[PDB]
Amino acid sequence: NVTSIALRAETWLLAAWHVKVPPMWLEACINWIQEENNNVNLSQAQMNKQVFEQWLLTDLRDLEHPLLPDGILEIPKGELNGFYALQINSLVDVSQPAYSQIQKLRGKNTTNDLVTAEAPSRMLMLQLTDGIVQIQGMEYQPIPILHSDLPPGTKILIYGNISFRLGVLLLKPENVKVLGGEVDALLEEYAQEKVLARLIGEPDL
Amino acid sequence: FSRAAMEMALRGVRKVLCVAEKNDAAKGIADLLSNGRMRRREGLSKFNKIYEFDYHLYGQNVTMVMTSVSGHLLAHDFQMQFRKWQSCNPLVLFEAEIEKYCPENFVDIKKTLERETRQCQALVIWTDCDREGENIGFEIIHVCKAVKPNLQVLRARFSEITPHAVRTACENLTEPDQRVSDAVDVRQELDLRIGAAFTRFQTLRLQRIFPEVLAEQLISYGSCQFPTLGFVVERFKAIQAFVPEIFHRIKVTHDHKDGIVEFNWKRHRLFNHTACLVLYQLCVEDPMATVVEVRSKPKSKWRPQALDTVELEKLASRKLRINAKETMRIAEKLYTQGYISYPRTETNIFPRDLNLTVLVEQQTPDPRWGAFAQSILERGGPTPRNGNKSDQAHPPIHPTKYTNNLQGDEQRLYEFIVRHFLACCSQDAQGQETTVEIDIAQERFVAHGLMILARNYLDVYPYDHWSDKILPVYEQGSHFQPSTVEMVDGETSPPKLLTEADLIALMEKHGIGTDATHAEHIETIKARMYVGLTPDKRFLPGHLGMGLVEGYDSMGYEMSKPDLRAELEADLKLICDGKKDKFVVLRQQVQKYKQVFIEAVAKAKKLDEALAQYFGNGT
Ligand SMILES: [Mg+2]
Repeated sequence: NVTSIALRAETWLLAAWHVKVPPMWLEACINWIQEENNNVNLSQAQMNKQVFEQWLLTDLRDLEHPLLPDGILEIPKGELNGFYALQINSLVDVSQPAYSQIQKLRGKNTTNDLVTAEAPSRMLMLQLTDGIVQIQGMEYQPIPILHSDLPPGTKILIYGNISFRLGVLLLKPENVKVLGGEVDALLEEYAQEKVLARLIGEPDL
Repeated sequence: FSRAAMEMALRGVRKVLCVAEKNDAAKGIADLLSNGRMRRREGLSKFNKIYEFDYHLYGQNVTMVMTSVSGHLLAHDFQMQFRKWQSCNPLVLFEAEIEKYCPENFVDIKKTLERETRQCQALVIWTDCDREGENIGFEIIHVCKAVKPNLQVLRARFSEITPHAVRTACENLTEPDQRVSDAVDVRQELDLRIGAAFTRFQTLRLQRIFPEVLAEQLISYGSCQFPTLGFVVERFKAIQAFVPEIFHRIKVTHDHKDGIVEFNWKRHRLFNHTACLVLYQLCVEDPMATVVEVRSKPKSKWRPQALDTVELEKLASRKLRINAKETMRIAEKLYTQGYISYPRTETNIFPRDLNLTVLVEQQTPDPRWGAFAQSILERGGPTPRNGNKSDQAHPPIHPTKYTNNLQGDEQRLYEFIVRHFLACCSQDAQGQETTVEIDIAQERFVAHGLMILARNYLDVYPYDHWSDKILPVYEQGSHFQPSTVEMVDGETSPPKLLTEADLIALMEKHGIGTDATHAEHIETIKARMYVGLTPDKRFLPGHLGMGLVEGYDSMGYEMSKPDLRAELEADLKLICDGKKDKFVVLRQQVQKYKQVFIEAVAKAKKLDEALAQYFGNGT
């Protein structure tokens, strides 16, 4: 019986990070943290931190806890209000060619390729999920906290008033907060090299 | 060294033997020093005449016996024993004894120099003032010193064949530079050893592997021609590998009485249809454009920088469509005839000694550029745009004398050199740049404008283009309806195949082809059929050219890279400055290339495998 600690952790998770978790995951999680730190009787402050760290490493797809409202993909245009602690599955810069990007990433030198005798703000396109519905997040205004090297499974808070169109959220810096974390299962498949290689038609992916 | 030292040295000199690089240089220099009073005489070579004339050298009245050679008097090769391909293993050519000899066709010239040395008390070298010219000078010294070992040897230094230059050369004779001659002997030796060893190795091997394809064909190797080919194959491969991508952009245009204004998206373009579609949909609903910022600042177009060999070779190809080999041939002809300064120089700084005001004045009789030349003089005088390089030997290539008697390409290159010189000595074009930023549904678009106020150097230099792009009047705060709001598609474009000027640029960047030798190496890969010119006219590699580069590059060591030749050429510059001796450079370069050779012989089957991709099976 860890249901007393679960309510206190649930209160804190929502209050501090607007993180919503199912009761069964939360109870299973507390029990594991108690087994891991068997020798001690942890404080609620330490428990809340360790629960949140486990959440940051959890695949929301495996959590089965809807956050984003129903039929958000069914509406052609609208506005979204409220706090959502979602997960980035994959991320790419659409302001730059993927071939140009993969070349730089692969560290190969293409200096002689742009030699001739004759004398652009970034836009990241985020693949966001609550674990049930998958939508897109666009860098409408420069959001410097986001970068292409963020690990797949990175948890981010999407809040405030956000205008959406054709399954794309028009995110401004005042609407984004990076929580951290990663998903091992996603690190493999949606690594920046693999994301870009797919956009230039490279096989075995 | 001093005037008293020279006068003392000259005492008792009656006949002075003078030797030029070619007969036309000898006829020209003799005509100017003698004031046409020279007396022609015949040498043992029908094409290399003797021009006798009385002259006064360092307070001594002498008879100047002005003759010439026909370029390099001596040929370098291995001994007879190693000369036959089947007489030795190509690897021994890295140590095989090398000798200098006079070819049968030049023996008449060698015998004329020897003949005249007997009647002459001093020798003055009048070969062109470059590395090859100093080496030719030392070939003339060796031949004459064989007759008279105590012969007084002097060197005339000049950058043009004009009465003042050749007269000053006589008042400022110097000692012949053995250091620059030695750097030529080192390059000549390395080119023979690396050239012979690698050529014999691949030609004999590939003739055995592909008999039907490469029968009696010569697969040559050059330490510089190989990285030159490498650039052409590297660019072709870049294009072959390039993946084009579809992009989308919002195009907003606004129609005006005498022209459509196109506002360019500040986001430029997006490689995602949904990302652009969403932003475009926002623009169709509320397309009312508001003038955010109407900014304007002075813009200027810079006049050309003082001309050096590389810029001449590149601009003659791009602007005049004359290839570097021809440009250098015409440029040498105009130099010899006295119309331009020595066209083999790295200098882009006009020396303080040089009177630019006279050189400009000299061009005022011309119907086309005469008025402009006068204009420079009226506006205070010449104000050249100098660079940062100086060889400390020659000034930038410039017109030394006015002529209107030139024809064909000779006229085209002279006209180019004159216009560039005047443009350089002129002012920069001055204009006014304007920009109008508009907002459509929080999306920013920008239209640009240009208004040239003073064309300046552009009035003499038509090879550069600047054009007015006059924008209509937009007030900061205005609101308007755009003509069209579109969502157009584009694609990324690959690089293009290299042009000659593009190839020279890459060679320059990587430090190969130095001492104005770019053309020679580009011509060799053209002639050996390793590269071919497209109708565009860009460099396309052939199957043998392609196969050799990817054959050696598959061996591990990146041989198509120009790093090893750049190091070789760097060492040659050190020999000239006396910063390194010729024996260490030779030992080091030979050890370096012998190693690369030994690794290539070990992995020789890689060459067969790379070419098999094109010629198929073969044993
Ligand atoms: Mg020469």
